[PDB]
Amino acid sequence: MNITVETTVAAPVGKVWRAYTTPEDIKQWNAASDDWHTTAATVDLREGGAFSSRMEAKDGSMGFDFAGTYTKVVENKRIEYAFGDRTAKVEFLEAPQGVTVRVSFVAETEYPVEQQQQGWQAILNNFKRHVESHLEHHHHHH
Repeated sequence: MNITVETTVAAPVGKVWRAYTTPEDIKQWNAASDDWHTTAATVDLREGGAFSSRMEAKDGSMGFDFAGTYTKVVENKRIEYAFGDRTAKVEFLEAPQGVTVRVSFVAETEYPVEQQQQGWQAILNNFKRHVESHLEHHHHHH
């Protein structure tokens, strides 16, 4: 069972790539909902590097650590990693309207597929907006 969740960000892949790899920005979007929030994020970007992001809920009970190893890293194109016993590949599809972040991951069948899918979809929605709100707009200057 493989779930594919995707969403198009109106920002260039150059920024999307770094927003998905920089721990400081990751902890800003690493949440399925506002009910969740990231306390800490350690991400080593390299083939053989590992990431561990701490997603905890503000309800006080729910909380877990999301850790995985980057087996294959293609800069500004595709991120193929294995998290625990599962594996997922994040592909950045370059569209004329922006970059479609396509995440195809292995999912259990004994677990509610919809729950897993919408969970990642919700995260993608948060990620999407974080990148699009990260787009600064001044009279150039910066």
